[PDB]
Amino acid sequence: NTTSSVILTNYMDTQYYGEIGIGTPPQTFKVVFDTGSSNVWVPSSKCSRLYTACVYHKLFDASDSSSYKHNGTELTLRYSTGTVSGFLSQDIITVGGITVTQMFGEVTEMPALPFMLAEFDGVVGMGFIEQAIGRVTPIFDNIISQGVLKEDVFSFYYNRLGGQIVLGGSDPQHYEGNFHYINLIKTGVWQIQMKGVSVGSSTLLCEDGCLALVDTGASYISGSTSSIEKLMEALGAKKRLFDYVVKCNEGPTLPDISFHLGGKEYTLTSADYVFQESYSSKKLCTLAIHAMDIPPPTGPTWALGATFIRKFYTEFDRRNNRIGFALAR
Ligand SMILES: CCCCNC(=O)[C@H](C)C[C@H](O)[C@@H](N)C[C@@H](C)CNC(=O)c1ccccc1OCCCOC
Repeated sequence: NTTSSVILTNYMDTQYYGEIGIGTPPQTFKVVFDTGSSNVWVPSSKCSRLYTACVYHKLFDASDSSSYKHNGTELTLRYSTGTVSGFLSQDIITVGGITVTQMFGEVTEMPALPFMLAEFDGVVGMGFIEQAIGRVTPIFDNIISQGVLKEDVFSFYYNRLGGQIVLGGSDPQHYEGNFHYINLIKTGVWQIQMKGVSVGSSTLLCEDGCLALVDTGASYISGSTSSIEKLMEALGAKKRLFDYVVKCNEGPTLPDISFHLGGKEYTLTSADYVFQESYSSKKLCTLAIHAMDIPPPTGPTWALGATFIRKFYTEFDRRNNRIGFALAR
């Protein structure tokens, strides 16, 4: 009854990831600890060269590890941003301190957009067994089957060390006072119910309730293409191919937005959601909010990612199905 923790790296506020070690001797890999999926996956040595992705990433080759026993099931993972596909294997992942014998997919068809823009290599999901493709007991549920942790919970800090995950606890030197929690909606997904999105100080989006996937594996707040299309229109931002945008001098006047989450209002001012890489006019800055249409059944939902976890430290509490936000630091 212990509390370990993963130091995480921050790349440009859009990508936070960490280290695990698959295999004996350890084969390291950078991975994203994702609360919105539930598989572990690392590119394979079998990943044919044609995947511009696979050739440019660190990749697993069982060949070198005493403990790799194996199974060969094809599994196919349909993340909301692409698909990846490979078979799955057995061996040990040690995730920051804890070693466990895990099933992970070794991927192979691994599509360029977007895996070619990713500094990480794999993904370690931390969602419920309800969406483990292949219905395979997920890494968090194994740290807890050989249960060593203090509380069977974990929390994410994403810095503005790039950030940290704490297994079994909450480093209470990275937040200001007491998480307020929110019990779940479904069980099976880290999704909470959001009742009302506001800008300025009037509810403009989401008045008869909407859903919210809290997703550590996402860079920005995302919303369905309609709703973001109106969110931006009240912010006055402008579209430009990959993202809404507004010219850097107007930055500190774009109004604040407040996600009504559970009991209090999570307010994000423009310094929080705008990449003020220059307060000047003439260049025009990016907004950290994006349209994404997550498909049924998890979605259609807003998904609050890194733009949000960065202002609120987030504790995901398995034991009694609550997520709990507490102000940053
Ligand atoms: C079919 C199994 C998955 C079903 N669930 C889902 O698809 C979720 C709703 C979404 C999923 O959790 C995503 N969060 C997955 C995550 C790996 C998304 N990452 C990427 O798409 C990605 C790719 C390239 C570059 C960046 C990306 O995001 C990484 C952001 C990490 O910084 C925290």
